[PDB]
Amino acid sequence: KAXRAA
Amino acid sequence: MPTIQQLVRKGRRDKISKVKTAALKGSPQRRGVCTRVYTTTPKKPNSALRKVARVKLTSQVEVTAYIPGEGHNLQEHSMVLVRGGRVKDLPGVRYKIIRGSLDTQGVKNRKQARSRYGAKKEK
Amino acid sequence: NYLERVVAINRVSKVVKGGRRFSFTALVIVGDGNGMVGVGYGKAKEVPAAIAKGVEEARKSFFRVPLIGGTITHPVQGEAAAGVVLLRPASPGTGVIAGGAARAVLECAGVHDILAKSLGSDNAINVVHATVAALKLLQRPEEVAARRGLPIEDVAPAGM
Amino acid sequence: GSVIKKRRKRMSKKKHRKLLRRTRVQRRKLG
Amino acid sequence: MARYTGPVTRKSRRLRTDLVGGDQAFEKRPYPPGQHGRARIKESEYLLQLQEKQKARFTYGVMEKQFRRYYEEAVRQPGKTGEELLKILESRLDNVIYRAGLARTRRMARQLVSHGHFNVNGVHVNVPSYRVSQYDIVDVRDKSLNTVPFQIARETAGERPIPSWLQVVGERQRVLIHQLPERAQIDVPLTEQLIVEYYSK
Amino acid sequence: MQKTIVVELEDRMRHPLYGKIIRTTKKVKAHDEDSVAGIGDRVSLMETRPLSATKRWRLVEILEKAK
Amino acid sequence: MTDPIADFLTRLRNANSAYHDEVSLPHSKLKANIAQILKNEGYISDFRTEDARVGKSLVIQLKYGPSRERSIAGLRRVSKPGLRVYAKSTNLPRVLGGLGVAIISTSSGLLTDRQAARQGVGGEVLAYVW
RNA sequence: UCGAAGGUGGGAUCGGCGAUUGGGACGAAGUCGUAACAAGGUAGCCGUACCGGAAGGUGCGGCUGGAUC
RNA sequence: CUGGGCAGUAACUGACGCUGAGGAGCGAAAGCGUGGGGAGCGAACAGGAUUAGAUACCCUGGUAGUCCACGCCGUAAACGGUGGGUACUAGGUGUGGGUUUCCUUCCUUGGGAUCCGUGCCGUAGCUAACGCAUUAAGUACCCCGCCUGGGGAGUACGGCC
RNA sequence: AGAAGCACCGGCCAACUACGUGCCAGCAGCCGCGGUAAUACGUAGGGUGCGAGCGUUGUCCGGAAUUACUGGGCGUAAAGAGCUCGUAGGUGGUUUGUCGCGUUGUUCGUGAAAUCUCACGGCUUAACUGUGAGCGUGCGGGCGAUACGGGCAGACUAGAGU
RNA sequence: CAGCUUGUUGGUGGGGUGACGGCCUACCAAGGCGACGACGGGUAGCCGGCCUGAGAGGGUGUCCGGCCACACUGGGACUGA
Repeated sequence: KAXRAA
Repeated sequence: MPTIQQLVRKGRRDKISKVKTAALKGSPQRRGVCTRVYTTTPKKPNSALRKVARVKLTSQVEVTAYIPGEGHNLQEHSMVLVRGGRVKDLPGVRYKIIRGSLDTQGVKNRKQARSRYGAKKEK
Repeated sequence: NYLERVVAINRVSKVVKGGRRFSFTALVIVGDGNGMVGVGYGKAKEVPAAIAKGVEEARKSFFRVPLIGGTITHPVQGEAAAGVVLLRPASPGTGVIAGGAARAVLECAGVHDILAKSLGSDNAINVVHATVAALKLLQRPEEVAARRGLPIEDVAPAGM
Repeated sequence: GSVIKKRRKRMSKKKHRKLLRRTRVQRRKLG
Repeated sequence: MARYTGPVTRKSRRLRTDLVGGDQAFEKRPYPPGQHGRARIKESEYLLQLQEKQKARFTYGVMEKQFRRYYEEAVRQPGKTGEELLKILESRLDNVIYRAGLARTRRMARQLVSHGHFNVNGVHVNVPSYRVSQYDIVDVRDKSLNTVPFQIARETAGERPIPSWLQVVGERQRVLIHQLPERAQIDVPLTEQLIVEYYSK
Repeated sequence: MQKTIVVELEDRMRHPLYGKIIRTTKKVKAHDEDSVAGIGDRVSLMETRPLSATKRWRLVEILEKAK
Repeated sequence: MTDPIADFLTRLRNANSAYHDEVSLPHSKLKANIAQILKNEGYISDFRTEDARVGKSLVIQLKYGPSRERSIAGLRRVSKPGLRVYAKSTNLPRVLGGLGVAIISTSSGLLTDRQAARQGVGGEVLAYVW
């Protein structure tokens, strides 16, 4: 996937 | 403003340029405890990992310092000598450490720019 | 025949439905070393063609400077439509100081004693135009004698 | 257009006012 | 704060002119300073003016830090600053000896002076940079006799025309300066104004 | 104030840089043993030894009396 | 309404810009004396001390004639009613060396820069003629 | 008499901690909408009041940095 | 009932002028208090339609409100996006008010002069350009006011209302 | 014989060819480079600059006319208070004569020395020191004029007002 | 930070002081400062001068030199020119 946004 | 009489009524003052550091009253360089080594990602148009650490200075303040050169010998300790500089790609980065000073060793196998990265003459 | 000085080239673009039309142009100036200085801009797809056109424009337009030896009469405020350049004789001078490409103009003029500085816009083109304006605002003592009688009586121990 | 200069302030005041209509009461009045 | 101490071809070709020469009139080579020097090069006022400053620097063999001191002095003085620079440089001891032709090279002239071969009015000086005024007579060191570069040097003195502002006795080589050292009026192989402007930016 | 008169000291000085001439207004204590002046009158004052809180000024001359 | 010198001079600036014939203005002491000085310099043409009805008047002739070229470059007033500027005899204006004649009011009266230098006396620097 | 240091007691002022809480900023591809730029599909805007989860919408009045004309 | 302004006259004073921080006052619509009124309209609201969805448009009906008496808040393109005053500089064309000349009836109530105000086009000049241009965004003085990268923010802490 | 190193090298900004490398590693003061052919990363070599100093960081000034007296702006670029009034303060027409406060000119004192400029001279030169002059922008006192400003006394009138 | 000020403001008298002096002090009067920034907060030894800058100005005031204050903290006094 993600961690940031996405 | 104009109107000399207005200038006497009210004096003048320039745009205050901010103090660019909290390095112990802006003293050139300071000793850091050197903790919390992370290798974080800069802004989108960079595609790289850059070595930093959240270290504590003599002011009792946690700051983000850049780790120049390839490699390192740090384990969230081994105090560092911190100096100025910027990156612009790493929001929060405001300081740098000197490789090859106080604890940390210099950068190995570097031949150019011996005066930096803790590098030395072949001796 | 004349000295050549060249201002930093720029690049323009006329956009079309199918993209761009890059074209080059660079302001060029020339001078005989005696103030008879020509200015031409030109423009073309070819760098040399625009250049030659500029040379031709310069040859089509020169101004004769009221120089004294190698310098000017009085200080002048080269206020153009855009640019602003103020400068003074610097009666000793013993050198030529001005900003970028103004100096080139001065070298085409053949002067040796100027203290000048550019203010306002740094867009070199209008900087030049301001310089030109200043020069056209210059005037000789004997031309002042046309404005007012009794010549000679001024403040100029040198002259020559 | 020049309208852009006005929109940021439009939105800013809007969130301010909205934030306070959400608390015109002891949620804010007590402080 | 010390002597260049190296090959001349690296700078004479870099500046695209034989600054001095020596035993050879010039290397009889082209105009590519080094490896890729044969390619054309784009110009700048900084490049150009810099090169001219280097021409004086190596022509006289003085380092920058001292040169700027002389520059300061020239600026302080009235008259054309470039001309003032050259005249100041002409008061240099090694310069008047070189112009007297008492050594194969300027480097040789400075070595001799630096080792005291040419004393002054009453002092065994060893300073290349000593300012030599009017009536500031060079005394040839007595110990320098029975050696080469004063007798053979005298015999070969014709290679450097004596500057018109001074008279060398030859018999005693009493470099006697009569007038001020107006080298600006004679044998100027480079520019001065570009240097004057250069140190202003 | 009983044997002392408040007087407006009028003066004038330029700003160090801008140079604009502006007037300066100070207050003084015209101590004197006999008040012989009203209000608005021009009076000549002179410096002497301190007497009370600074009390340097003294009443000397009455001139250009008020309407 | 104030600063008569500004109207005095700026009316000239309009006339110079437009190449009109002459400028008519209310008469006053300083206006007349200054006009005479400028005439002495030769920047202006002749001028008249007329007197219409309500008070006196002045008429200053525009100086030109070699060509459409006027003989008057322009001007600027430097002592403003609020910024009075006075100078000492040894730091006097050196505006357009010689050319930029400033009119100075000294203990003796109105005069030129050179005359002021010769007398060695300062005073108020009213305005510049270019 | 004066009067330190100290004590009692209450106030002022500055600062730090503070669960929790709101907002702000930033961050390759996050999730539901698609208001704005064309008349941007209901023309947009300023101020004002109400409503909705959001862009926002709505009403009185105002301007053109606005259709057609 | 009552304010203000303009032209002509030049009877009177004889610089008593201009600006104006801080301060005082007036200040659309919306909104708020108390009380009246309440046709129509019409936020909210409800329902129907539309839409994948539509707490929006569309339609129906419809509260507050709009209105009046007395009070508060004192905001907005409260905009000519142009502080006030003063003097000066190509013209022309239209218009409003008033005075006065030639044609003095050629009736025309024309043309012309003059003072204010108004809208247009336009010389110079200015302006980054757009544009302004005798109502200047030109020449030039005085006074006041305001900024000094965008955001964070005209918000927070504080204080006044 | 017995004593040369350091920094940099895409542009800005003198200062480059290749190797290795292959959005990774890693460099960077701003723009920024590296996604298998990097003149911007690591290395060699080449060159440039300075030179027993050379580079980095930090700090102040300038460069910045981006607080603008000299020397900037406010039609749309951020900026003209919503408008008016009016206090303090600012400012204030023609003019006689006056005071000479301001200003100007002169003169005395003052403004220490060292430091700074200039010119000489001395340490083998330089730095440095030394001599002398200048500078010491500036105050008071005294001395003349009175232009302009200002104050007082007063007048005219167009300003403004009635 | 806009209201600060009863030893404050002024006088008389007296003392005291090297000395004029609400310095002190008995009595009497009710003033005084302040938006041409009171009271208060923050920051700081000052200057000749150092550095910058074309200069106007800015920054700084470290050595040297002059001046002022302090001497573990606070307070008071003697001797004494």
